[PDB]
Amino acid sequence: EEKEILWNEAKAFIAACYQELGKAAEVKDRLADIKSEIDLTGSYVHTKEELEHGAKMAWRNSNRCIGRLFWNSLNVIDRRDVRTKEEVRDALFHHIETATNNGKIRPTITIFPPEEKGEKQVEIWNHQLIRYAGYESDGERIGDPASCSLTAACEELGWRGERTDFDLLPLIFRMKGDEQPVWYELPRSLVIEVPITHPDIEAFSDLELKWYGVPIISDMKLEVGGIHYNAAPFNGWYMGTEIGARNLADEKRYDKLKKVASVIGIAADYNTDLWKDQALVELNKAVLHSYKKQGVSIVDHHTAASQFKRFEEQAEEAGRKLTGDWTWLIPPISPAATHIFHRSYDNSIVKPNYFYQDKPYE
Amino acid sequence: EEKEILWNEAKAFIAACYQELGKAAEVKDRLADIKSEIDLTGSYVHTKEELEHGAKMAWRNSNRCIGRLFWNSLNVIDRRDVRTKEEVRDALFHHIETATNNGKIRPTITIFPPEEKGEKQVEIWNHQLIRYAGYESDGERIGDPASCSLTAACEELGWRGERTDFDLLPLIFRMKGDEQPVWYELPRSLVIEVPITHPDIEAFSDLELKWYGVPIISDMKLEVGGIHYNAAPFNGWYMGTEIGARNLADEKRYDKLKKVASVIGIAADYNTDLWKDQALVELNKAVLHSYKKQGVSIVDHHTAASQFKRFEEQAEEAGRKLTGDWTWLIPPISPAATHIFHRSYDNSIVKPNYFYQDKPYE
Ligand code: HEM
Ligand code: HEM
Ligand SMILES: CCN(CCc1cccc(F)c1)Cc1cccc(NC(=N)c2cccs2)c1
Ligand SMILES: CCN(CCc1cccc(F)c1)Cc1cccc(NC(=N)c2cccs2)c1
Ligand SMILES: C[C@H](O)[C@H](O)[C@H]1CNc2nc(N)[nH]c(=O)c2N1
Ligand SMILES: C[C@H](O)[C@H](O)[C@H]1CNc2nc(N)[nH]c(=O)c2N1
Ligand SMILES: [Cl-]
Ligand SMILES: [Cl-]
Repeated sequence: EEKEILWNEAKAFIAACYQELGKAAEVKDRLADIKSEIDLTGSYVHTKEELEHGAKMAWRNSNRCIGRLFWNSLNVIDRRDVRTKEEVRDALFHHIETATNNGKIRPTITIFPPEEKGEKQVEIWNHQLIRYAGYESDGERIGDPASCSLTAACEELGWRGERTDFDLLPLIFRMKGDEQPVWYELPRSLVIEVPITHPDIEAFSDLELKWYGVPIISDMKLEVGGIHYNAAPFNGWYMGTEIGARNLADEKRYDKLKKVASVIGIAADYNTDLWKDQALVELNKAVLHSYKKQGVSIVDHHTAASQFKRFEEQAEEAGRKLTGDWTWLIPPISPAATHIFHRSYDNSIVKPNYFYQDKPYE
Repeated sequence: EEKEILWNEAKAFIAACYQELGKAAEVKDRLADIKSEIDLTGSYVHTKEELEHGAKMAWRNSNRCIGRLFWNSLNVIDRRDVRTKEEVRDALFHHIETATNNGKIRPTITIFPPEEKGEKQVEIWNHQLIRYAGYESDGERIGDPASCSLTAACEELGWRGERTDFDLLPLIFRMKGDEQPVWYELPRSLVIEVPITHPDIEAFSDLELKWYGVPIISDMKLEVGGIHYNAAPFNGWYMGTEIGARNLADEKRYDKLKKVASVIGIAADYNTDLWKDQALVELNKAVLHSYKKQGVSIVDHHTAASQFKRFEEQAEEAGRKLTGDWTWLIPPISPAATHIFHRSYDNSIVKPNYFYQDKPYE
């Protein structure tokens, strides 16, 4: 059943990919090559072209992603050659540097060897390559609660955080054949961070908020023609609401709205004053302002939705079915001010795609 | 098949209703009565208790409604006795007066005779009993575009609007046996309207915005134990976002955000300034402030979501399955600031319930 699922996914992916690449005549012979390679080895190896286009298709098919207009410009780095933990570390460090690009963020994915027997070659423990630690002691919370369990697992491995609200977690990953992951502190020269200030309200800096420049998701599986690349970190740039309306605002995250209300000079006493809404808007204005001022890429939710509308128009004109998850595509502030809120989307799963996988800790 | 659908719905409703009313022992004999009444007449007549509880259950089962905590206090007015158009008019006028209650809004439903052969006895054309007209001429828009087609149909019947942005549509409805609906101008003494002012920004009144106090939906079918009450207008009070974030804000409605930005003193030039978001928050603050100042009931979306959380807790403790439509329950501003955004809901249809029906015009 395994070779069979693999062969079926392979046939479908190659046909579609080669059709998109104008290589339809090559499908028959490539599929023959593949079928015998599966017969003899139990798997097959993608060409560089397939791997690159596969990763781009996978982004294009990500139902929850508002940023998909730019799917065809994904920078794909092929690291299927790595064998050692130093090589993995250096490839992750490199991804950070080249994706960051001095603030002008380049959407990039680095692809490591794929699972074999469902056996991982490289197992990345981080949720994102750059993220902040979280702690709970004396019922007192420090840092990012979403990082609590991974932070605890790193401290089990001999790492120790400074317990600021913004400790950078080390890279942490396990190699096939090793019982424990290794961890490596991030060089600070590689990590751009943005202090959050407000364009008009000077007191806003009293909150001492900041966030990191580049979100690099490192715990999803890329699936392409039946091959499972469980280790394939990827980044875009942030949409400002992700930081201003969720990471810094959620009660179960940094929970800053009451403090925001206070520095912007409004009472946080009555639901009918809409103080949370007002605090949310000023915090989100500050986030966009701060990234722009530092020369770090970011997009506001209005511009992002306009780009997404173009993606829809592009799909239609290319004759491709559009799929989407309305509940994730609407931004968490003023969603009815975007066109997204007012239409519906088919939430069917199309492959290639990025998928959740079980955490190796907790 | 018709008597069969009716009998099946009847059995289910009576059992459930009598169980809730502590009258389980009466179900067997009531169902016998019903079965022969259906045999002999093709239908059956609800007792006053069934009709009242049926309407309350229908509200409780409305997946899209955030205001359901208060389902058991619905005021049910039984007007199954009406036979004449004057009687219908006077019952609609009465509903407006008693629901409005001098500003302290009472959730009320008036129930007219139900369909017989699928033949309507009373056919109400209005979407709400109180709503504003809409016009399009010279490509120039006046009033509420959502009312354009009904406005055109009323003007076909000899009504003429003044073409202000807030013309009250007449009541318009058709009686069984009549080829055309009749229309009746609303007495202005019955209609509370609220001028929109802002608690801090004096210039806000320059926009000359207002809205009506009481939303009274008059075009949905109430279905209870297989009986189709196509004419059964009902009201609650407004949640402020319905007015401030949609009716007055949508581009296809009153489209006021640019004007709002202007009177609150912000530029409406750059997406990254989040001027639409900021305008939305100030407009919504003004709406809540204005209703409160006039002594007309209204609820903000934070309080409404807290009430809805109680409805969920109440369902669970009563052992009732909860159903809901996440896409409609989230408010259109700051939805991630409510608990609703962060959980999921079963969108199954349970009866009794309120349903859309085809418009008799257009
Ligand atoms: C270029 C700028 C990009 C922007 C502005 C953007 C925007 C977003 C946003 C706002 C989300 C929702 C995240 C959340 O609420 O937690 C998202 C989800 C997602 N994006 Fe994108 N994205 C971009 C690029 C990319 C790239 C390069 C990929 C992969 C190649 C990608 C794949 C995804 C996936 C898989 C999700 C869903 C994550 C999940 O289900 O948890 N995106 N995107
Ligand atoms: C008491 C105060 C109430 C509040 C604050 C409230 C709130 C709301 C809101 C905000 C909506 C969404 C409307 C839209 O976006 O167009 C809604 C939908 C709805 N409500 Fe309520 N509601 C209340 C009372 C009632 C009552 C008394 C009934 C009937 C007995 C009712 C039945 C419904 C139904 C059927 C819908 C869905 C309409 C549709 O699908 O188009 N509600 N409610
Ligand atoms: C933690 C919140 N987001 C994912 C939600 C999640 C993740 C892991 C486990 C969960 F249960 C839920 C993170 C995320 C995912 C995808 C995109 C983004 N935002 C971005 N702009 C990008 C990150 C990488 C490419 S684009 C954030
Ligand atoms: C026109 C927008 N709303 C319904 C959407 C709709 C209506 C008719 C046809 C459509 F295609 C779509 C109106 C509505 C419906 C239900 C409740 C409310 N708001 C209220 N607070 C109440 C009105 C009546 C009881 S509560 C508004
Ligand atoms: C239950 C609900 O679907 C869930 O909490 C979602 C809602 N939509 C979302 N949308 C985005 N973009 N990100 C999120 O974390 C969530 N949370
Ligand atoms: C397509 C989408 O589901 C639709 O436009 C909805 C979204 N959620 C909504 N929710 C409410 N309460 N009211 C609405 O009119 C809408 N519009
Ligand atoms: Cl994030
Ligand atoms: Cl309305």
